[PDB]
Amino acid sequence: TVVVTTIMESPYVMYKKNHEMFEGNDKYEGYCVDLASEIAKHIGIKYKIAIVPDGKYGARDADTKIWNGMVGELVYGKAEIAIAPLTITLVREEVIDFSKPFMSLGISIMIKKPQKSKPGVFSFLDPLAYEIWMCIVFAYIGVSVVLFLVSREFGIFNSLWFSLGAFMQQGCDISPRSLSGRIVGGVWWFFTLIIISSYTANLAAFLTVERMVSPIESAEDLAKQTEIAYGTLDSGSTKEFFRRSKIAVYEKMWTYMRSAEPSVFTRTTAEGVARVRKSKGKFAFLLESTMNEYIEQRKPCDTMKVGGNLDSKGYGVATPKGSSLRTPVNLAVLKLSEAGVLDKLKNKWWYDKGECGPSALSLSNVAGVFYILVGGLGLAMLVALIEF
Amino acid sequence: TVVVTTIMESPYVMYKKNHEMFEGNDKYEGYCVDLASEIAKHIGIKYKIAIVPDGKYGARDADTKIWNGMVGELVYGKAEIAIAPLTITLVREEVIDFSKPFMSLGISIMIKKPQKSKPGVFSFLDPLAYEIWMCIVFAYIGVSVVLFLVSRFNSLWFSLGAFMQQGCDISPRSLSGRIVGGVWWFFTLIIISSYTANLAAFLTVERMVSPIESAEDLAKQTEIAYGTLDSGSTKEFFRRSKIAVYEKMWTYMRSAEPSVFTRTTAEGVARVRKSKGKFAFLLESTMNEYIEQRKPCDTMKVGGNLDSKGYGVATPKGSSLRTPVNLAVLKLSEAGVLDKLKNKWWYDTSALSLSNVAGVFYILVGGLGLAMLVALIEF
Amino acid sequence: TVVVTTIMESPYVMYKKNHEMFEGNDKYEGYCVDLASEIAKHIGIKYKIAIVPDGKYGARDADTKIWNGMVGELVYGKAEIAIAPLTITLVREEVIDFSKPFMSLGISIMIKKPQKSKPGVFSFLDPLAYEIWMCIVFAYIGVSVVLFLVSREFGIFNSLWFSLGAFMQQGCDISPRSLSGRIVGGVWWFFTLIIISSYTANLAAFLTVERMVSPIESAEDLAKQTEIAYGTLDSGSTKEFFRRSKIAVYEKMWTYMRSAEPSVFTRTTAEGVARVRKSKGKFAFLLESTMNEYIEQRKPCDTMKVGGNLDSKGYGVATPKGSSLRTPVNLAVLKLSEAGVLDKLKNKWWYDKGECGPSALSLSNVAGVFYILVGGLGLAMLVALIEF
Amino acid sequence: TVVVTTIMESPYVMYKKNHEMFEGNDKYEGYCVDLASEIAKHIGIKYKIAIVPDGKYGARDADTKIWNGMVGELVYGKAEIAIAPLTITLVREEVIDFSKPFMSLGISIMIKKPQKSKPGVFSFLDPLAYEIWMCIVFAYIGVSVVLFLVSRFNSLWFSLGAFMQQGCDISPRSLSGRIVGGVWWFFTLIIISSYTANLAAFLTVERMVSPIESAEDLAKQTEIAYGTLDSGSTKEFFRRSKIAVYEKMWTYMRSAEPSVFTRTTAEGVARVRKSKGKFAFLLESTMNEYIEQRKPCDTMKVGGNLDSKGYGVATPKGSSLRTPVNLAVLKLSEAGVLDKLKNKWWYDTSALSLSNVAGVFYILVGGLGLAMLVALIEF
Ligand SMILES: NS(=O)(=O)c1cccc2c1c([N+](=O)[O-])cc1[nH]c(=O)c(=O)[nH]c12
Ligand SMILES: NS(=O)(=O)c1cccc2c1c([N+](=O)[O-])cc1[nH]c(=O)c(=O)[nH]c12
Ligand SMILES: NS(=O)(=O)c1cccc2c1c([N+](=O)[O-])cc1[nH]c(=O)c(=O)[nH]c12
Ligand SMILES: NS(=O)(=O)c1cccc2c1c([N+](=O)[O-])cc1[nH]c(=O)c(=O)[nH]c12
Repeated sequence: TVVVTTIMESPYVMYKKNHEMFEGNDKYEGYCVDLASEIAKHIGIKYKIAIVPDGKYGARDADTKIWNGMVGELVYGKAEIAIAPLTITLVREEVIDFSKPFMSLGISIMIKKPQKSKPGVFSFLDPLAYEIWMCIVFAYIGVSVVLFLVSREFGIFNSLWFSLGAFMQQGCDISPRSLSGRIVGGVWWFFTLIIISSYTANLAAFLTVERMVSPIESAEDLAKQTEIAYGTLDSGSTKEFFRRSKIAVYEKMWTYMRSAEPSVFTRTTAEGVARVRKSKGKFAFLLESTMNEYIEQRKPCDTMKVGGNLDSKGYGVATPKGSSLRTPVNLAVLKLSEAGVLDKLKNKWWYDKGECGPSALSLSNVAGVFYILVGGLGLAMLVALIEF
Repeated sequence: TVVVTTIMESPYVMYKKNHEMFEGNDKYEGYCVDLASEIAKHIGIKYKIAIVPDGKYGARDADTKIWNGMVGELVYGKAEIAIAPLTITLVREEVIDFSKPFMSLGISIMIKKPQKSKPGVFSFLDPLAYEIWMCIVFAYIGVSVVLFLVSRFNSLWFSLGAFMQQGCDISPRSLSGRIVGGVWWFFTLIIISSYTANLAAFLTVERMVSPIESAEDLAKQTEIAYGTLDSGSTKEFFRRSKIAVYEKMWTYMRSAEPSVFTRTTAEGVARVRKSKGKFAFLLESTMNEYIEQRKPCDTMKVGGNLDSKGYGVATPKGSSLRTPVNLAVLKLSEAGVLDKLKNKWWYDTSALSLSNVAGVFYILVGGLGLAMLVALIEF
Repeated sequence: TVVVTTIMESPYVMYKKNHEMFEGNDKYEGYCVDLASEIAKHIGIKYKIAIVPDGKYGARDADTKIWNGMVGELVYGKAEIAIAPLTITLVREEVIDFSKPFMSLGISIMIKKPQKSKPGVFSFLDPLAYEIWMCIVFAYIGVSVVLFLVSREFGIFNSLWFSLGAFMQQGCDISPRSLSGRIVGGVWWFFTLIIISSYTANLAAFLTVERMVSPIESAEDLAKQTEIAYGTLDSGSTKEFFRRSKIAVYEKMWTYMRSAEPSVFTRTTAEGVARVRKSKGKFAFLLESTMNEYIEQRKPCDTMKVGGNLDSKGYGVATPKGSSLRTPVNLAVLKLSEAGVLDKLKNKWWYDKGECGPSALSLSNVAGVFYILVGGLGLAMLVALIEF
Repeated sequence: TVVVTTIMESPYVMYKKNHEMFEGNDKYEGYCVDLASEIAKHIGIKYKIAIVPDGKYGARDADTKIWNGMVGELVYGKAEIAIAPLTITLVREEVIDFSKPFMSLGISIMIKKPQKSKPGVFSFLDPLAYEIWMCIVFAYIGVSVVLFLVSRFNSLWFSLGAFMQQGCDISPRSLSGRIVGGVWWFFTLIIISSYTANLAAFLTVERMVSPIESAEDLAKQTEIAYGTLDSGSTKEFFRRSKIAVYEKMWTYMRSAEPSVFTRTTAEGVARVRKSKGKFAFLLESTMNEYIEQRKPCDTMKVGGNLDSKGYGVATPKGSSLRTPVNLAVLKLSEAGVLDKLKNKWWYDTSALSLSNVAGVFYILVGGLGLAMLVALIEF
């Protein structure tokens, strides 16, 4: 029975919910658990699923050169095949034989979802700072009274009506027919015109800039701006990609990361994911494309994928140099890719089994006006009854 | 000397402008030629560049079972190392040994860059969501009712004038009825400013959003016809597909007249443009990007790669250079050479017309025409 | 008498206006003609000004390696010193001895001056295409007449007044008091509101974009956009700077130039200068900083300098390897730079002798309204007299 | 081994973060160290890096006539090749032989990046040029006169209301007088829209223009005090200057109390910031750019280089490496190395408050206060 060496990394492999009830190769489920099954079916090789005792993908001990993880299991002749998300890299392929890629991974940017749906009820006041709304109400009462004094028709219940009507630019009523009174109206009209023009102009400024801001969609975008903090992992090739790169865009990124504080290199991948979710659109974690898609397709469904692939990588099946099954596996992997079976399994374990299946002004943006209108009309009805 | 073989498929291989003066391997320029140098320099091997005579990539002629094109040259000893954009397939792999993919491609969607959209009839409502417009009418009725109800203790005419920044017909004198007027005067002010301001962003900033944004979207929309190649790998990929998305595409294409399957690539690249964006092409992700960055630069790309393929260097069974070459490819990929070459060779207001606001002239004409009927009805 | 070899390139050297009347070293004038004089004064070496018979700065014959121009004169022992704008380059300094730079030149971008001062009289109509102004006048007459028909107070001389007043949003007059008539007013008011709001919104779009456009001020700016066509000269180091460069910004520029058509490499420097002047802000010639400043400081005074120096170069005095005057000249050049004499001469020949010594809305931008207002009031006066 | 000498003037030389672990030439990082490598590799020479003990650049002590600092080390055989930002001067050149300038610098102007400007009292007039505002008043008088003149065949009140998008007091019924009203109603409409639209661009787009834009400008303006160094080359450059621009600067500084000449560089870099932009520093064009790209990144640069200087590598008289080094410098300059190193080590809306519109509240308060007097005068 061929000994398989796979790694416990969702969704590729993950123990079943009620796994204690099961035994053997049936206790495990995951993308890899279907890939190995399908490959066996074609070739015809009994496969006993075994788990990497340690939990490392593979990296020769810097001190003793000893191979670790499943890469070590293969070379040391303890596992005849390796079905896992094992990247095709020199060091690895220098000791083992890799199958043609089954999933072209790459680098991708993770950010939080827009979630920009909190238009406060009183959002029609943002252009003009409340301190001016406190200075208008006073000025209005301050102006209305002066129009009464200098005119003693223009009583104290009609002056408030003229001043209020003049400010809203829909007022005719009765015009001041005294030179002294007309002075008050003229300055109030000039005061009215500036405020209305200022409010209209400033409001357009708020909307256009919010319409011009765009989310990051490329590597240049993430680097040209330093507002969002973009970090990777301390270990792994997620950062090495830049420690020996040559493209200007990448070179700049490395500089920012190695300088910005605190440590952008999160201790673990799980930390980076949480950081983005708990930063309100201020941290952009960098992780492999495959795992990036998985995270976005699970609850709380707040992360997202932007752009494409900065680099080009690929996974594959692994076998020791000189295995009796180097051609059969390679042909079977190609046969699955042509038949679309890899896309079927990818869809199943990423979307089908994903808990989450899939410019204009809204009423909320102007909710404050519609509320002070229903309440205002409600105040009137009371008055009409109280006077009655 | 090693007789390398490739194909004159731009931008992978092309003839240098001054091809007549140049001699030897220097006569040809492209991505493959640069890639060839990177490999040779690594393995220290003298290599001569040749071109396949029939220009075919490789397809076994079942009638004769003789491999044609580049794949044929390799299996019959007439070639050496095909450094060409040859896709990795099962049938090819049975006769030749490929290398680890230098670059990865996938079927894509090819459409013309979105040109200025035709202004819809009622395009003068965009600043405020159509929902709001309904609530504005509902609020107009609300206030108009209150005015009458309060007064009993011309209302519609007053409210209509106040909303549209016009003069006031009358002036309420009661406290009960002045509150109703003041609030509405304010409500409309915010609206008028909200419409005017938002309408400015719509004109200042342009977006020209593309209709098709992914694969699924394209399939559903029937207006935008999508055609592949009559003999390309794409057509086969769909025929043998069972993913509902691609399934529906087959059905559509099977009964899509006039025939959408362009004979060659040239035909498709032209047809797409001359169709004003009503036609879409499904080709590889490499030639698509090249065209988008090739004059007149009028086509675009939308949607993720439907299926994953891979271009690879091929070697005859048992070639002594199989491992040297493979390892050299991987070295370039980690060093960024495979990407430096690819990026280099591939990538390196308005006055408002009548159409934008036409809608209101239809309302006006209608209004000033319906008005007449009312007089006829009355008298 | 020390033989000097200078080049006829303004303003460094240029024959006097009435030069035929003069002879000897007094016939020539220019920046270099003062530099050589000042150096002599300090050292004390009789200098006979001689002109390079050919007219080439210096470049060994690709076929015969023979040195040409003043660089050839020095090596071949025909000139003891070379006072000229001779750049300090390897090839040259490998055969002759250069003095410490007297003028730090570099690369610079030449463009035409803004000259954006042509606001047509009728510029208040740009936001709304004339075709809509033709559709408003008709609609106005079309609406005014319908208000008359359905109401037969609202005659034919008062309906034109109400319709005109309603459109300008300053009208009260008399309100339609018939349900049939009120329908006409309501739609006209809705028609009025949209046009005014559309005009105000669209006008803001024109101004903000014209306020956001900015002239090129760096090398990235010129490359990121392909609207302006930037070219150099076919010969000279003005283009070589990029044929072997390594900076991304520069590498991109070379690509554009070698591809864009027609030939961006102007036959001569004079062609490039004329091209910019005769392209309406569409050609950006690239030339040395020193000559760039000179051109901008001469009639018709239309070119300009933007940005700084993409590279770093330097001129100097030249002498043959082993000249009896290598230290005296070098010390004298440094003595002039400290004393500010070089800046004095630079100012004199670039600015002092330069024929050219050195956001808001203007009345022109709204000139059409003020004209149709004076004429309109002039029409009224006629009517008032004709009726009288 | 060659004992190279330099100076710990950042960014030219600095200690690597992990200096304690590193040994030898690797302990120091900077521009000079990178430049040293480029030269050594070219000339194939083993070089050891040393630091000048007293940190001085070089100034002859007239009392003893002994050269100090880096220049002293060279002339006294205790050093070799000073690859340092040593400026080329006449006195230095008499004892040491420099190289062709690797990089060129010049005196500059150092100011704090322009922060949001305080809103002027009458900042509500910016959209329309102050000229227009005058002609608007002139046009108001023009029409008001015509109305009376025409009618004779309240005028000021009508015109004032019409201009400020308010209601109409009356309605002229004569053709003679209706023309006068219609044109003004139109004129104001264009103005109101022109003000509202232009005011939007002023808020949307921000410019934050810097007060000082060149040398001449700085000299004239007295508010923005400009100070140099108490012992730096700059101070000497001005003292011996006769260009009117710099002349005036000397006069100002000679009687500029409190003393503007900052003792060190650090003091100037701080003083400039803590002065909220009222103080300006005149330093070199190299340290200025470094600070602008150094945290907290709050300073800026304005104006062209007042005078031209040059940093150069120095050699003792008759050094056998004088020509090798010089030629190596020129090679780097043409190859772009001198610039690659320099660029790398150096460079690598809002809600309107009351202040913006305050002016109108002063007009209003004034108007509603002047109005009262008129009543007192009348009665
Ligand atoms: N899960 S992960 O967080 O994205 C992730 C992070 C870091 C390294 C990974 C890795 C994954 N992976 O995708 O499972 C596979 C993989 N394969 C290799 O061969 C290797 O060397 N490193 C990795
Ligand atoms: N250029 S194309 O129009 O998109 C295109 C269209 C159709 C078939 C192609 C093809 C390209 N290509 O891109 O390089 C390569 C390629 N290679 C093979 O081996 C093969 O069988 N068919 C093809
Ligand atoms: N005048 S120019 O049109 O700008 C100009 C154009 C082309 C080459 C120039 C050059 C100038 N120059 O500035 O006088 C000096 C100079 N010096 C050299 O040593 C050399 O090789 N080439 C040149
Ligand atoms: N860093 S600084 O604050 O602008 C500065 C201020 C003052 C003197 C400096 C100087 C620098 N510098 O820039 O490198 C170099 C330098 N070199 C000399 O030889 C000399 O005498 N004085 C100086």
